[PDB]
Amino acid sequence: MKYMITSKGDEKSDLLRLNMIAGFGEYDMEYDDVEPEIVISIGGDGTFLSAFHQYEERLDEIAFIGIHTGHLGFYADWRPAEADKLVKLLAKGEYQKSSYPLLKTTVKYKEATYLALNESTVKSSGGPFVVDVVINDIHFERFRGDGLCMSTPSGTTAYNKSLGGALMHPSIEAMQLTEMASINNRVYRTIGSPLVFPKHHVVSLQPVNDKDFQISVDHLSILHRDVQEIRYEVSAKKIHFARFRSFPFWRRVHDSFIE
Amino acid sequence: MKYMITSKGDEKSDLLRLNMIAGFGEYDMEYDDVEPEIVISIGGDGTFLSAFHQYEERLDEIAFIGIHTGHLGFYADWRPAEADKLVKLLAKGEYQKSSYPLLKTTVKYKEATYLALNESTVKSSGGPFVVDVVINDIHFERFRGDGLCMSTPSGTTAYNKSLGGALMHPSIEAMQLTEMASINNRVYRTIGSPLVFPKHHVVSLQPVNDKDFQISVDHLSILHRDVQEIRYEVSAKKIHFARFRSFPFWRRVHDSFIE
Amino acid sequence: MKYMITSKGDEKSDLLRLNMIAGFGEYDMEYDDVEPEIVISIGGDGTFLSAFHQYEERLDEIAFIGIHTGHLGFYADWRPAEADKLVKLLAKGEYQKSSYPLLKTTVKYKEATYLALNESTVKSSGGPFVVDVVINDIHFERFRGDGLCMSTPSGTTAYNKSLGGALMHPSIEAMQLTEMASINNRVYRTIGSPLVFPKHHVVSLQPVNDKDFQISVDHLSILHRDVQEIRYEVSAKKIHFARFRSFPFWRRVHDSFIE
Amino acid sequence: MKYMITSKGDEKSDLLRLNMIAGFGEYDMEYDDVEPEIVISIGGDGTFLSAFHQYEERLDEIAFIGIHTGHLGFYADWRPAEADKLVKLLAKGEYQKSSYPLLKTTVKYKEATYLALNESTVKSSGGPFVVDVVINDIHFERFRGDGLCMSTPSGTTAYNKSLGGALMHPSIEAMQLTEMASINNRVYRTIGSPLVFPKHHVVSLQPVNDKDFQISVDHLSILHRDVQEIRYEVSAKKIHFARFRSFPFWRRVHDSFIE
Ligand SMILES: NC(=O)c1ccc[n+]([C@@H]2O[C@H](COP(=O)([O-])OP(=O)(O)OC[C@H]3O[C@@H](n4cnc5c(N)ncnc54)[C@H](OP(=O)(O)O)[C@@H]3O)[C@@H](O)[C@H]2O)c1
Ligand SMILES: NC(=O)c1ccc[n+]([C@@H]2O[C@H](COP(=O)([O-])OP(=O)(O)OC[C@H]3O[C@@H](n4cnc5c(N)ncnc54)[C@H](OP(=O)(O)O)[C@@H]3O)[C@@H](O)[C@H]2O)c1
Ligand SMILES: NC(=O)c1ccc[n+]([C@@H]2O[C@H](COP(=O)([O-])OP(=O)(O)OC[C@H]3O[C@@H](n4cnc5c(N)ncnc54)[C@H](OP(=O)(O)O)[C@@H]3O)[C@@H](O)[C@H]2O)c1
Ligand SMILES: NC(=O)c1ccc[n+]([C@@H]2O[C@H](COP(=O)([O-])OP(=O)(O)OC[C@H]3O[C@@H](n4cnc5c(N)ncnc54)[C@H](OP(=O)(O)O)[C@@H]3O)[C@@H](O)[C@H]2O)c1
Repeated sequence: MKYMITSKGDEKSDLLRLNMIAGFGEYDMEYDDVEPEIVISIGGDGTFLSAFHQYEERLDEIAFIGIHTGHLGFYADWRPAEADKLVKLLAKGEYQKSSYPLLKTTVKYKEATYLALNESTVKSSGGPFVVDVVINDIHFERFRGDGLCMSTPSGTTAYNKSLGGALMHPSIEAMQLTEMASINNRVYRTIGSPLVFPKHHVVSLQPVNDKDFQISVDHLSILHRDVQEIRYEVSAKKIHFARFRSFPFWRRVHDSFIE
Repeated sequence: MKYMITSKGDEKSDLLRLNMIAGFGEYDMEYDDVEPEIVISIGGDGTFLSAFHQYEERLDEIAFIGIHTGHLGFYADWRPAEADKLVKLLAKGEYQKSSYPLLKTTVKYKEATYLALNESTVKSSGGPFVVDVVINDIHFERFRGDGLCMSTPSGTTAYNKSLGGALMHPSIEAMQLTEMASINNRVYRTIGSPLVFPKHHVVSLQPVNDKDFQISVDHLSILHRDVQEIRYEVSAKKIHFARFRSFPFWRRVHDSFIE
Repeated sequence: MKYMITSKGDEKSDLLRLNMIAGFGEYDMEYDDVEPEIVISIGGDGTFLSAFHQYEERLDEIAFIGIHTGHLGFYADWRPAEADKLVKLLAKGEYQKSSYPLLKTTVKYKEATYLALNESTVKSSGGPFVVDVVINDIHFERFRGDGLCMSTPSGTTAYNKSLGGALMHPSIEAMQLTEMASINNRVYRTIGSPLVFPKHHVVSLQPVNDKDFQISVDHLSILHRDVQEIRYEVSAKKIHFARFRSFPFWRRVHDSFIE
Repeated sequence: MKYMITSKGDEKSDLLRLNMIAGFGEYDMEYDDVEPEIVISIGGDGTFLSAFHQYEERLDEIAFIGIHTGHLGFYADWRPAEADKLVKLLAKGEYQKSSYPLLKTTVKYKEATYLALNESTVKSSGGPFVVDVVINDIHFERFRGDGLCMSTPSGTTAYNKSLGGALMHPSIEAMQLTEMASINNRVYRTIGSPLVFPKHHVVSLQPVNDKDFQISVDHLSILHRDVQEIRYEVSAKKIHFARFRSFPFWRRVHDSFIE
C-alpha cells in the first residue's frame, strides 16, 4: 500500500527513516507522500502532531503510526529497536484501526475552521482576557483570567493536564474546557471546575471589549484580529491509528506519568 | 398511575405533600408506595437521594421527580409554587423520560454491591490510607492520602467538584475518580489528575496493609472490615426522570454555582 | 503639607479630585506633584498601582492613600462619600503610617531593576517556557510550563491567588513563587506547590535554551531580549500608607472575596 | 552532657542505637531519658515526631537530632552511615542550635492545649463538617467541607502540601490554614486559598450545629465532644535542633520532592 514517513530531522530519526524505506523496499509498498494510506511519524509527539496536520484533509483515508526516538510518546507507540518488526507487520496488513475524537474550532470575524488533535487555546493579545462563555446558546459565565483551553480526549494528558483537567479515555466522544488563572471574587465569578462536553454541544466564546486574541491549535499559534466568535465542538472527523498490539490508554498514562 | 411522595419532614414539605395528594385525588392517580410508577421527592437533593435508595430495586419501573423546598437542587427540578402545575401535568401523562448513569460498587471480603447516584468514596478507618489502584486488571498506581472518590456524571457537581473533579454532562456514560489529599514525593507517586472512565472499565482498589475501610455510597457510610477488593464500574442500571420542560444540565450548573 | 491627587480620569474621579483640592484649599496644604508627601489615588487598585510607580523614587518620603470609585480595592481604602472626612483628617495630621513589603526584580543581560507592589511574572516570548530555578545559588528545579509569578504579601490577593497561591498577611516580610501550568511527568518535575521566601533569600531564574522573556512588573509588561538572569528578592524598600482607622487585612479579604 | 536515644524499634534502628550508646561511652556523655539535653531520634520523621512529644515539657532545655533509617526525613537530618561521625561531633560540643516555630492549639469545652510540630487538623465525627472561622475576633467565613488544617512552617511539606498549601521557610514565624474539600456554590462560600498568619493572630473555629470533632495534633488524633471553640496561634515555644553542618531547608525540599 501507499505510505510515507516524516522525520523529526535529527540524525537518529532520518537514519531510522531510511532503514524503514529500505525495509519497505522488499514488499508491495509504494512510497507516496501525496496520497499515502499509512503515515509513519518518527520523532516525538510533536513530530506526530505535524504529520497529522500535514494530512488532515485525508484523515478518512489514512492510518497513522508513530515511533518515538526520545522519550515515550502518547501518539508515538513504538520504539526504534522495533522498527523492523513494524515494517514486517505493516506490509503484511496484520493491523486493526482505532479512532480518537478530534476538536473542531471555528473562528468567525470571515470564518476560519481548524482541527485539533490535542487542544485549542485562547488568550488575549496582551491586555486583560475577558470573554463571555455561551453553551448551546445559553450564557454560562463571564470569564476573566489568562485564557481557556479546550482539549480532546487524547489531549487531556497534555496542556489540559497542567491546567488541572481530568484525563479522559479516548473512547469517550467529548471535549474538556479548562481555565487558565481565573479571577474569582465578590463581583467576578467563573465555574472554576473543568467542564466535559458531549458530542453536539457547542461552546462559544464571545468578546466583551477587546476583539484581538492569540489562538492556538496544537502547535500552531496565530494572532486573530477583529474576532466575533470562537466556536468549539467535537468534530465529526476522527484520526485513525494502525494498531498492531495491545497498548491500553491507561497503560500509556501509567508509563508516562507514574513510571 | 401509581405514585408516592416522600417529604423532607419539615412543616413546609409535609403540607406541600398533602396538597399534592389532595390534588392527585381529582385524577386517575392511585397513591402506592410499594409499587409506585412515579416517585415525587419534596425537600432537597438529600431527600431525593433517599427516595432513589428507597426504590432502587425498581429503577426500571419508576420515573423520579423532585421539588426543592429550600435552595435549588440538581435533582429537585421544581419550586413549591409550581406544585399544582406539576400535579396537572403528571396526571395528564404529558412527560418525557430522561436517564442518568449510575455507579456500581462491589465490596469483596463475602460480597456486597451498592448503587450510587452521586458517588462512592473510600477512606481508612483512622490510620493511614494506602491502596493499590488496578484499572482493567493492570496495576496503575499505589495511592497514599486521605481517600478516593468515584463519581457518576450527575454526581460531578457534588463531592467530586470539591475535590477538583470536572463537571460532566450526564449524557456521558462514565465515572470519574478523584484524589483526596494525595501524598506525592520522591518515592510516592499518584497521577494527581481526575480520571474519567467509560462504560465497561473496572477500577479495583486493593488493600496494601490495613484491610478496614470507611466506604460511603451517597449518604450511606459504613465501616467495612476485612476487605479484599472494592470494584467500581458504570452500572447497567439507570435512573429515570419525568421531564416536563427544558432545564438543561448546564443551566442547572449556572443557576447553582454562578447565579 | 505637600500633596497631589491622581485620578482614574473618568468623570466621577476628576470631580471628586477637584472637590478634594478645593477642600484642601481651606487648610495649610500645598498641591505639589513633584515632591509630594501625601499621594492620593482616586479610582481603582490599577490607579493606585500607577501612583505608586509614578513616585517610586521617593517611597521613603510619601504616605499613600487610595479612594475606590468603583468596587472596593485592596489599596484604595476609602469610599467617595468619605472624601470630605478624609480631607479633614489628612490636614489635621491625625494619621498613623503602615508599611507593606515590596519585591525587587533584577534583570541581567546590562542590568535593569524594578520594584513591584503586586508581583513580577515571567513568560516566554511565544515558544516553550523553560528555566532553571536557583535558590540561594542552589539549583532547585528545571521549570517547564507557561510561566512563574513572584508576589509580595499584598500581591497575594491578585494574580498569585488565581494561580493557587496562599494569601499572606502583609506584616510578613516575604515573597511567594507560584507556577503557571507546570508540566510534570516521568522526566519533567517541578515542586508544584507555591513557595514562600523570607527576606534575604534570592530566587534566580536562568534560561535553558531561549533567552527572550516577557516580564511583567505589576501593570508594566516588556519583552526582554538576551536575558542571562532574573533575580527576585524582598526589597529593602517599603510602601507607606496613611492610615486613619482600623481596616484589617483579613477584613479587606473578607469584604473582597466572601461578601 | 545528658542525652537519650529513641528508636523506631526495628532491628536496624535498635542496633544503630546500641552502637551510638557504646560510642558515647567513650566521652563525658551520660545517658538520661528523664532530663536529657540532647534527644537523638533514629527512624523516620514519625519517630522524630514522637520524640518531640515525649519531651515537649522541656523544649527549652533540649536540642533534637534525627537519623533516618529509611528514606530521608525533613527532621531526621542524618544517615545511618554517619552515626559515628555524629557521636564524635556531639561529644565535642561543635554544634549550633536552630529553632523552628510551633503551633499552639487550644480546645475549649474545660480547656485542653496542645503543641504541634507539623499541624493540627479538624474534621467532623462523621456527619457534615460546618464551622465558623473567626480571625482576631472578626467573623471571616462559614466553612463547609471535610475539614481544616493548620500547619507550622516545617509542617508545610507534610499534610499542608497535599492540601495545596504553600511551602514556607521555617525562619518565618507563621501558621498556614488550608481547606479540605470545601463546598462552594451560590449560597456557601469559602476563601478557597490557603491563609498564612503571622505571630499573634488568633484563628478560632466555632461550631455551627454539631459540637463533636475529630482533632489531630501531628500523629495524635482524638474525638473531642461538646466543643465550644478551637483556637490556633503561633506558639511562643520553639523546637531547638543541634546542627552540625549546612543543610538548607530548600535543599531538603529539593532532595525530598524533586530528586
Ligand atoms: N503548559 C503546558 O503543559 C503546555 C503548554 C503549551 C503547549 N503544550 C503542549 O504542546 C503541544 C504542542 O507543542 P509541540 O508538541 O509542538 O511542542 P512543545 O511545546 O515542545 O511540546 C510540549 C510537550 O508536550 C508533549 N505532548 C504532545 N502531545 C501530548 C499528549 N497528547 N499528551 C502528553 N504530552 C504530549 C510533547 O512530547 P514530545 O516531546 O514527544 O514532542 C512535548 O514534550 C500542545 O498540543 C500542548 O498540549 C503544553
Ligand atoms: N465535601 C463535600 O463537598 C461533600 C462531603 C460529603 C458529602 N457530600 C455530598 O453529600 C451527599 C450525601 O449527603 P446528603 O446530601 O444526604 O447530606 P449533606 O452532606 O448535608 O449534603 C451535602 C450537600 O450536597 C448537596 N448535593 C447533593 N447532591 C448534589 C449534587 N448532585 N450536586 C450538587 N450538590 C448536591 C445537597 O443539597 P441539599 O441541601 O438540597 O440536600 C447538600 O446541600 C454525597 O452524595 C456528596 O456528594 C459533599
Ligand atoms: N489572572 C489574573 O488574576 C491576573 C492576570 C494579570 C494581571 N492581574 C493583576 O493585574 C495587576 C495589574 O493590572 P492592572 O490592575 O493595571 O489592570 P487589570 O489587569 O485590569 O487589573 C486586574 C484586576 O486586579 C485588581 N487588583 C489589583 N491589585 C490587586 C490586589 N493587590 N489584590 C486584588 N486585586 C487586585 C484590580 O482592581 P481594580 O479594578 O480596582 O483596578 C483589577 O480589577 C497585576 O498586578 C496582577 O495582580 C491579574
Ligand atoms: N494526606 C497526607 O498527606 C497526610 C495525612 C495524614 C497525616 N499526614 C502526616 O502524618 C503526620 C503524622 O503521622 P506519622 O508521621 O506519625 O505517620 P504516617 O501517617 O505514616 O506519616 C505520613 C508521612 O509523612 C512524613 N512526614 C512527617 N513529617 C513530615 C514533614 N514535616 N514533611 C514531610 N513529610 C513528613 C512521614 O515520614 P516518615 O516515613 O519518615 O515517618 C511519613 O512518611 C502528620 O503530622 C501529617 O503531616 C499526612
